Amino acid sequence: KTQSLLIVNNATNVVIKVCEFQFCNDPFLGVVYSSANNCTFEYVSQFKNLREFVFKNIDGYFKIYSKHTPINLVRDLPQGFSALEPLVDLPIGINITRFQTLLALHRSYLT
Amino acid sequence: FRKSNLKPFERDISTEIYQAGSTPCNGVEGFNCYFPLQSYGFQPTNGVG
Ligand SMILES: *[C@@H]1O[C@H](CO)[C@@H](O)[C@H](O)[C@H]1NC(C)=O
Ligand SMILES: *[C@@H]1O[C@H](CO)[C@@H](O)[C@H](O)[C@H]1NC(C)=O
Repeated sequence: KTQSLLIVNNATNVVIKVCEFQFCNDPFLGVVYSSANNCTFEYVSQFKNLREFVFKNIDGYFKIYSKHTPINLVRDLPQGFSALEPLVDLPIGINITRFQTLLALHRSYLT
Repeated sequence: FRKSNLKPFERDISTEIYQAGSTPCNGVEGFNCYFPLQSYGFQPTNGVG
């Protein structure tokens, strides 16, 4: 009943769509989601890891900042300083109050 | 008609019956419950305006 935003990686692409989707209750993708309606924007471009992101939404734009570093801890955040460079400035034009992340599961445990 | 005003550079494509009163209309068009997207009336013999 409202528009929504969607960002997917495949380890080869970024798929950004601002169509009017109908979502699941456990939306994931198996090791796997495409259904659109009235779609107004579409964008494509190209534990020892840490990747950090900042999302802002103001005056029609969606701002994303990013930085990634190699890390050698177990299950914490490090102590030092590291600044995040800007990534992209998507002109989506919507209202956002909630969000949810997507995972890669092996089987399709659709509940 | 709309509930609250718009942000700068925000668009709104909504097809839902807007309640102008207290009774809830769950997909019912009625009294104090109507359709927000009203059309225009452009005919060539209209005055400028
Ligand atoms: C990854 O998934 C997206 C959407 O599911 C698709 O558009 C893209 O081409 C995929 N990349 C592959 C299969 O390499
Ligand atoms: C999709 O949007 C167009 C205009 O934006 C509208 O004419 C159409 O009815 C919409 N589709 C629906 C509500 O299924």
